Amino acid sequence: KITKAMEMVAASKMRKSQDRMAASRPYAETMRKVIGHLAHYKHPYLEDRDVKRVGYLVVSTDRGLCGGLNINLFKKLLAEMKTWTDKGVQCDLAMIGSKGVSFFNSVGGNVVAQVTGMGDNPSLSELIGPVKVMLQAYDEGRLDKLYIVSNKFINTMSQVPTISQLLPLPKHKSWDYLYEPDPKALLDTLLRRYVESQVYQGVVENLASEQAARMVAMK
Amino acid sequence: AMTYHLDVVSAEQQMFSGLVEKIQVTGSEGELGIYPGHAPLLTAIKPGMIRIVKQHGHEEFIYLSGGILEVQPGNVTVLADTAIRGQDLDEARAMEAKRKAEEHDVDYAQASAELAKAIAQLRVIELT
Repeated sequence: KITKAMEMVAASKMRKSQDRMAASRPYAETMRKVIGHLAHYKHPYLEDRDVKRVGYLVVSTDRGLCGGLNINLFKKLLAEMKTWTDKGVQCDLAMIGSKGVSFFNSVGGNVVAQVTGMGDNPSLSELIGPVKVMLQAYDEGRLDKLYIVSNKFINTMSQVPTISQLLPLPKHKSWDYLYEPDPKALLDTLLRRYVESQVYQGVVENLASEQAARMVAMK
Repeated sequence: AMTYHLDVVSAEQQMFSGLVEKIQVTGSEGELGIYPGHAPLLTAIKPGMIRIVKQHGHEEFIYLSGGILEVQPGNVTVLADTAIRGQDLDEARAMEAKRKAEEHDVDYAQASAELAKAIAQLRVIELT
């Protein structure tokens, strides 16, 4: 009766996180297709260049009692950072979530920006700033890669630590758009919105992972 | 003619989906009245209300913080911002993210040790 209650409370939160995940897809997928249309002057985000410094948007939870959700992700990220720094490539970190902020303040790491305390209610608006710092550094030649580090949600018992490349970006219609003002300006904005979107999706998925992990820890 | 499918969505949610006779929205270069058959178009819109004349004449208004309007054969999609976007506003948000991190390289060996320890403690919890 108490474990059943425990499960009802968790299921209610999980359904909320699952709805957020699902509600976030249309915007990202439509954007990706429009970008495809326009990408087909090459925008910096669409081409590889010599890699001198790399950037990571890291998603950690704000709360404990989630088993090794953060631990396993941090482990995977440190392994990758070292292979870069071993080669003389500097790493900048944009930290999302309290646990991540405390872990890196402790072990060192260049945290150039952060946002914590979103909990069960993350939002795009709270991610604009953190993301902006990294996009600008890329625009300025200060980053040559930008990755998202987070947990992919599978099911209430399976989550996968993941590092994906956001920058640079990873048959055709017979018609073309009338572009107001022009395609260049538009493409630049869509690419920024798309990356922001992917970071948001990474965050909500991590949260879905967190809640699942916590119910398991609550056991 | 008569109607086309409209989707209004933000990065966070699905705001509207359904057949409409037309929409009215303020574009970056001017007012826009999109009817069925309008040619393909891609433009930013300004913060403000979007007026939607749904199928069967029913009018509906939705306030948008701004975003992108995409018109293609058949479907029209408003990709709305969840907050008013702009260089200064975005930058203001970036400053805060930076200041928060500046309020307070990388010892890989210590990091591993700390994680190994944390893992150990979980194992104890597991074994109760």
